[PDB]
Formats: sequence, structure tokens, C-alpha cells
Amino acid sequence: GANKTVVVTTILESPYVMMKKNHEMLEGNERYEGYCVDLAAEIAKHCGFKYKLTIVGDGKYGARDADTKIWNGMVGELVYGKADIAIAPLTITLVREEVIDFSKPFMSLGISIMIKKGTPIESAEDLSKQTEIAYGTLDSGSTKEFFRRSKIAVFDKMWTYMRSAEPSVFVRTTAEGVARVRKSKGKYAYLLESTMNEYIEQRKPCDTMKVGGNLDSKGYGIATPKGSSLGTPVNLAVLKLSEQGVLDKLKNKWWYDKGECGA
Amino acid sequence: GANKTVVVTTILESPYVMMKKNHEMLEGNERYEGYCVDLAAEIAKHCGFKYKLTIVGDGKYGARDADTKIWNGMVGELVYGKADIAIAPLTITLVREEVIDFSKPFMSLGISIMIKKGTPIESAEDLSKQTEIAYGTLDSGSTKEFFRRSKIAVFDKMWTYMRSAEPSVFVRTTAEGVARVRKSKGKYAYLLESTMNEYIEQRKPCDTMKVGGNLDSKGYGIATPKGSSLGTPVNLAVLKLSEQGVLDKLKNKWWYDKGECGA
Ligand SMILES: CNCc1cn(CC(=O)Nc2sc3c(c2C(N)=O)CCCC3)nc1C(C)(C)C
Ligand SMILES: N[C@@H](CCC(=O)O)C(=O)O
Ligand SMILES: N[C@@H](CCC(=O)O)C(=O)O
Repeated sequence: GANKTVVVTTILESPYVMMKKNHEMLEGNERYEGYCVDLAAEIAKHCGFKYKLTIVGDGKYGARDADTKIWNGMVGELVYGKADIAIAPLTITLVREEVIDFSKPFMSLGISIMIKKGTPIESAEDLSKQTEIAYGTLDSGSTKEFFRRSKIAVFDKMWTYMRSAEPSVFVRTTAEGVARVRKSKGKYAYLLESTMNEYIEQRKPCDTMKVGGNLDSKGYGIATPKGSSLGTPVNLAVLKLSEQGVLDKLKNKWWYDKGECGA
Repeated sequence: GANKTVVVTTILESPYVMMKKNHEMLEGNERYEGYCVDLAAEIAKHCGFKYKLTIVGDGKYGARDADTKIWNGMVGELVYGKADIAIAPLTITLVREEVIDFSKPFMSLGISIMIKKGTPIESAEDLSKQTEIAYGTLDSGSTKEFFRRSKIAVFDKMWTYMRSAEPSVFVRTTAEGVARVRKSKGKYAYLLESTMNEYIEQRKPCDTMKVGGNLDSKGYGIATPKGSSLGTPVNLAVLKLSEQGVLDKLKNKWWYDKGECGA
């Protein structure tokens, strides 16, 4: 048919999408700011569509329930037709690519370790060979599934520990994992994507550090329901924006320029 | 129809595809070794097809002639139906994605600078602000087009210089650019992908260095003619291989383990 306003699902995750301080004062897309807010505006412009930003109702990225086979989070909003496109730090994975379309990656990341400054941990091997320091991941995301499915010795060891640790080492939101690192006096480390890790390291109170090399290499993609007319134009828009340096300029805007911890 | 033997186009580029020393002794796919030789075997296995490796006749990655609009290189072999799939370090670009399908990236890279050890150059800005040291790129590839199309000040400055430099700063093969760095006594720097740069840095005679940060961020994809039945299965195979750690194991095999310059 004729073009219609596109419903964009996204997720509150710094610095991708954040509530503006005065959001009560504001309406519509103007309530929100961040990398993916800016990316949404660029994509919509290059694909020539009108759009409405919506925050995913359940606050989740997307996992499938092993019993019901029902998808939750932003993936679920696409699968069940509640949203036309997901523009968020949504990790490209085999399980997801089978049910939704992803653009080529607009940003790269790998799973990484966050510690409170001074924590005697430099790697995933270090974490796996000790018990004083608890560690965990976000629920309903690609990091948890990485550990759950890993056949690699150190990560399988980590997963075995994390799955039955008490109290639970899993958190509902990134902010919750960060708070736990900050408040646990060096006794909790948080496994999260390098992009988020790197952003938080440069924010007050400047008390966290990324340590060790990334555990994997992957990327975020713009996701559309399978067969959507938006898939192709969105993919070309990502490649165009990449080649024009726009994605690099947005990364600088929302990471380096937001840095509060000095140089 | 019924499954047929797949014609794979590729390119002699270390460590992706290399002639085995005793290749005269050998036949078929056994003539060749390297990352993309191993990747081809994995993909073919996961997609359940038989295949024949073929080296691109003109030794080029792929560019389109501005007059004739004819594609050369591996892209051209796909476009004109001479090959069914390209499994090589073929950079995902807007101009190419429009005429061929790319899988999700199997490896990431950015454009980078190679110098002879001791060359007084630490960045692209440095190169652009001096004339003693010549510098250039490979012909018929994504690095040259990056500079030619760049609206970014330092790279546009570099391109203006490179396009009319005499003698020519462009080379036909990576080996030729490397030889020029090695033989020019610090007076030639070579702009090439970080992956190739990093491999060469660890090979005898151990006389080159990668300097500065990457100029861009992108990746290599497996390419198929537009609409090919191989596209979807090949893409899922890349994601599966990624998540299984196979791509990381192959990177270690062909870079770290091949290192000849010590630790
Ligand atoms: C096995 N490979 C794992 C890998 C790595 N990444 C990040 C990445 O490769 N970066 C790329 S490739 C690319 C772009 C970017 C980017 N800007 O982040 C921009 C447009 C041109 C093509 N993503 C992946 C997948 C296979 C999980 C999707
Ligand atoms: N980007 C991840 C969420 C963050 C994480 O799992 O660490 C996903 O798409 O599931
Ligand atoms: N990977 C590049 C070739 C190497 C280069 O241009 O530096 C391409 O696909 O064109």
C-alpha cells in the first residue's frame, strides 16, 4: 500500500536511548535522546518514512521461552507484529536471524568484563578460577545465551557457576548490573557488551573498568520482520551512513564527547 | 534443480588463499591453503554442497568501469555468472551490495597504514601534511574507492595527492605494495586493510609496522549473485560458525600461529 507511519521498537539503554531530563514537558519522539534516536532519524530520512519511537513494553532485548516458544522483548514485538522495525543495540544472532531480518551491523561489540576499580581480575579465565568474586549477566539477552550455549571450556565453567550461584548473579537491566558492581566493594563483576562497558567507564562516579580482551566478536543490526519492505532500504541506509562517516560521528557524539572521567 | 558442484571464486591473498609450495604435485582444491580455503570447507559442509575453488582470472577484487559500467574481479565473476559464490577477503560496500548479496561479516577490518620500521609517520594526518614519503593503495578495491569518494578533509587531501602523484602510488597486488614499502627505505607507506597489515607485520623479514588507528570500520562477507539460493544458507552458516568459535579458531590458525616475528 501507500506509505504509513513506521512503529519503531527500542529500549532504554545508555547512550543509545535515554529519557531527556525534561521528558514530562515533551511529546512524541522528542522525549528521547541518544545514538539510536539519532540513527532512527537518519535511517527514516534516507528511507523516506515517518516514524514513532516506542519503548519495548517488557524492557527486554529478546529471548524465546523454551516451553511456550514465545518470543519476548523487542524481538517479540517484531515477530508478533507490534512494531515495524527495532532500532536499538540488538545483537545479531543465529537464533534471532532465523525469525527476523537484520541489516548489516551498524556497530561492532564483543562480550567484556566490568569490574569495580582495583578488583584483582584481568580476564575470564581469572573469574573462572576463583569464587570470592561473584559474576553474572543480563537476563533475556545474547550474553546469557552465549554462556549457556558455549562448548568452550572456560565459558562452560563460568556458565555452570552462574546458573546455580546464590543469590542470583543475573540482572534485569544493565543499570542494575552496573549498580551491583559499584555497590559490591569489588565482590561482583559484570559481563556485558564492550560498547556499554566503554560508555559507563567514562561516566561519573568513574569507578568501573573494562578488563581483558573481548570474549567474542559480533555486532548490532537494525531488525525488521521477516520479508518486510523496509529490510532492503534500511540495509542500504546503514551502508551509506557507514561509508559517509555518519556512524563514526554519532559514536564520537555519544561516547567520547559524553566523557566525564577526563581524557 | 538438483544440487550441482558450486564454482567458488577467490583471490591469492595471504593468509586467506595461498598456493601450497608443492602445488604442481596437487590437483583441485588441494592446491590451495589458508583462512578462506578452510572457511570454504566449513561453509560447504554446513550448507551441504560440493565445490571447486577457482582463482579469479584478472586477479582483482572488483570495481566498476565508469565508462562501460562493466564489473571486473570477483564481483564481475558473480555478476556475469562465471562463479556461484566468492569466498575471499571481499569488503562489504554500498556499490557492491547493490549488485551482489553479502552474508553477515565473517571478519572485521578497517583501512590502516603500513610503514617500514622507523618511518616518522604515526597517522593519516601525518601522511597528509608532508611530501617526502609517498603513499598509495591497491587498484580495483575498496580502499582506493574510500579515498576517491571521501568528503572527509584529511582523506580528500590524501586522495588529491595520490591521484596525480608521479610516479604512480597505486599497485596491482598487496604483495607489490608490501615490496614497495620494504624496498623504498622509509619513503613509501602503504594503505591497506588491518587484517592484511597485521598478518604481514608478523612475517619475515619482520621489517614493517602498522601505525595509527584504523581509518574506518567494516567487514568481509561471503558474496553470492543477487537472488541465489545459496544466500540464506551461507548467511546462517557464517553466524553458526561465528557463535561456535570456529572463525576465531581459524583466525588464530592463520595469523597468531603463523607468526614468525616472535611474541
Ligand atoms: C564473524 N563476524 C562477527 C561479526 C562482527 N560484527 C561487527 C562488524 O563486523 N562490523 C561491521 S561490518 C560492516 C559494518 C560494521 C560496523 N560498522 O560495525 C558497516 C557497514 C559495512 C560492513 N558483526 C558480526 C556478526 C557476524 C555477528 C554480524
Ligand atoms: N545487545 C544484547 C543485550 C545486552 C547483553 O545481552 O549483554 C542483546 O541484543 O540481547
Ligand atoms: N578487501 C578489499 C581489497 C583490499 C583493499 O582494497 O585494500 C576489496 O574487497 O576491494
